[PDB]
Order: sequence, then structure tokens, then C-alpha cells
Amino acid sequence: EVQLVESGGGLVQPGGSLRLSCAASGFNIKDTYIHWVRQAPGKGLEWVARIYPTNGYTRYADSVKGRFTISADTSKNTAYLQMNSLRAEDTAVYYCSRWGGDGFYAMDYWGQGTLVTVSSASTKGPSVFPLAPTAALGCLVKDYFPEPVTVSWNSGALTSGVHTFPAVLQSSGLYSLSSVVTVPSSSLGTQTYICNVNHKPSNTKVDKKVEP
Amino acid sequence: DIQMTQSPSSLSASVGDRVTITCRASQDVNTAVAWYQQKPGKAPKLLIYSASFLYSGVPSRFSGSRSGTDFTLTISSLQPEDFATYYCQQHYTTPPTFGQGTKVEIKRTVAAPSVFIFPPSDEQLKSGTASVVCLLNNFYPREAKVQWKVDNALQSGNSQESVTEQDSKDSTYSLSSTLTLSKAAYEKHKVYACEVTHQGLSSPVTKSFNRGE
Repeated sequence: EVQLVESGGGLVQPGGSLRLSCAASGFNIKDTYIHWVRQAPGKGLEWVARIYPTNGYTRYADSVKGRFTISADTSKNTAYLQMNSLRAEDTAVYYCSRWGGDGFYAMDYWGQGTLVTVSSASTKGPSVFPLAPTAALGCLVKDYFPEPVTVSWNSGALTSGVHTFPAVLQSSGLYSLSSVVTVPSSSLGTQTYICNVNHKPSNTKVDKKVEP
Repeated sequence: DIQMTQSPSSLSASVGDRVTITCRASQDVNTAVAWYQQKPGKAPKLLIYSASFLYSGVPSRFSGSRSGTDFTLTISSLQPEDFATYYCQQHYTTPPTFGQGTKVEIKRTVAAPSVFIFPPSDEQLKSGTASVVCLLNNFYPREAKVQWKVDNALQSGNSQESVTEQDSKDSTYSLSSTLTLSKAAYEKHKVYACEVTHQGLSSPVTKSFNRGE
């Protein structure tokens, strides 16, 4: 089937550079236009740039014109977005897409997206504290940067009743979230509840036992 | 240079309802309009192309139509899995432009929250900060009022809220409110209370604890 797979995002300093890649499978990018579309946190979709790989003709949004360069290598079936002079306003999930049927099918296939965070703040792994206890219990995942973190319970064996809240940005500039779960009161003190926290940007993995 | 004015910005409908989302192009765009669905944490998904054509694999309850510069996405029988943000798009000219989006939530009966309060852990206190967490579990509608009282004094500026996306199975929301204090300030007070006001509650519910007890 058709696939578009992005790579290259991450945390970068303001004023810096970063190159994203979009690897196409199941079709030849010589046949279509390839696009980059981005989405700032909590905002809508914004087209960034397009390229026609056969002749390399490009178009850009005014917001990135001159700073960004879209390119493609048909022999690698891959397109690229070279980002320069990066600003905080460029923080977004970057998607690549194609025009299907020379545009008739619009953007029919999209990549999974790659998160680009433009910030001067350093990476920091979270501290994990128990939210001790139908009963409710959880874990407080505090003071980390950048996004994202993932949380599971009992290595995935506990899923029903779990609510992992979206992170909030604290006044300190660090993120924080809680993950909670409701369980039968009769299970406390014997059944073990462990939250599994992963923060890939800082290479931090924490398993925290939550005891009453 | 062509704008897409999408309405409404958000809507709530019950399962089985017929949903209408509209998009008005600022000038003629022929039929070069597409509709997309985007669920939380996922890439957009094509629903309709060339104004009125159902895209491969998309359920038949989705349909699109055009009248002049006005474009309409219809969901004939709203399903719980249709909770998402919907976007129109024109590609008659460059740049292709998107509508601002329509947030679609599933309407359901009122459900009161289950409320829980959590004191700061002894491990966090040793670090020097104290976080107090109030949980509102599985409620509807989304709107709720959560106030913190410390020694019966109303708090301001020291709490942050987070709300989950609508649950796929029961269409409820859950909410956390987190009060942040220094360890020194936390140890200067006794009663920590979160008071919850919600349509599903006859009167506000208060959950509290006394520090140390």
C-alpha cells in the first residue's frame, strides 16, 4: 500500500537548522507533488511548501519563504524539508503529504508526523510521584521537557479506567501531567499498581509503584 | 489568497444524529475542495475529494456537496468514533488553504463526576514542592467549575487544569486540577479542599483532607 514515513524532528535551538525527510513507499514520487503541512500545538493545519520532484519546481508559504528549502531525490523516493533560522513560531508537528491524481484526490496520503520543538530550554527528565489511594490512584509526572512522555500501567495489563491527562506547561517552562485509574476498592494493599513512564528525549524510564 | 470560512467552530450531536458542517470559499474554487478528519494525536484523514466524492474506505455516512462557493460535509448518522476535528480545504490556487476546523463531540446524557483528592507524596515534599491533585472522573458535559480552598480560603493563580479527550466507550470527560505550593507554604496550613460544581450535582461536592492526619 502507499506509505509516507517522516523522520528528523526533535528539539532545536532558536536560530538553528533541522532537516526533515519524507520517505515514500508504494508509489513513485516522480508522479506527484509532495507537500509539507504543519500544525502548531492546539492550532489548525497550515500548508508549508510543495515540490514537483521531476523538475524540482517548488512553492512556499509566505511564513517560511527564504528560510526553508523543500527538495527531493527521485532515486531515493524521498523528499526533504531543510529548516533554517528556526523560531519558536515554527514549533509544530510537521506532516508530509502528496497530491493524489495530480490533485484530483487532494491530499489522500499523509505521513505520521514528526514533532519539531524550537526552544532554548534544556532537556529534563520527569520526576514521578505516587497519587496514593471504587478507588482512584495514579502517578504525577512532573517537571520534564520537551514533549512527549508516555504512560502505561502494569506494563500494559491495566488499560480499562485509565486516564492519562494531556500535559500542561507550568509557569517554570516545564511540563507536568498526571495519569490516574479507578479500580475496585477491594484490590488495594494486595494488587500491585505500577505506572510505567517513558521520556525518550531525556532517555528516562521510570516504573513507580503506587501503594496506599 | 483564497480563504475558507468554516462553520461552526464546534458542535455537539447525539449518536445517530445528522451533522452538517459548512465551508464558504472567498471566491470561486470550482469543485477543488476536500474534507479531512483528524482525531486526537493522529494525522489528518481524507474523507471527501472533488467536493462530493467519498474517498476509499470512508463509511457511507459521510457525504459532500457544493453550491457555488458553499461546501457542505454531512454525517448522516453520527457515531461515537466520529469524535474529531474536521477541516475543509481548497486547492484551486496556491497556496492550498484550510478552513479553521470544526470540533465535533458526541452528545450524551448528563453524568456527574466522581471526585477524588490526593495530598502531595512524602517523596515530593522532601524535594521542596507540594502538588495537590483533584480528580473529576467520567462526567458530562465538559463544563465544570473546580475551586481550591486552603484553610477555607479561596485560592487564585496556583492551580492548573487538564481535560481528557472524550472517551470512546462512554463519551465522558475526565478532569484534573493541580494546586502547586512550596513545601514551606504547604506546611503552614491544615485543610485542603476542592469544591466541584457541575450540572450533574444537586449542590457542589467537596473533597478534602487535613495535612498530616
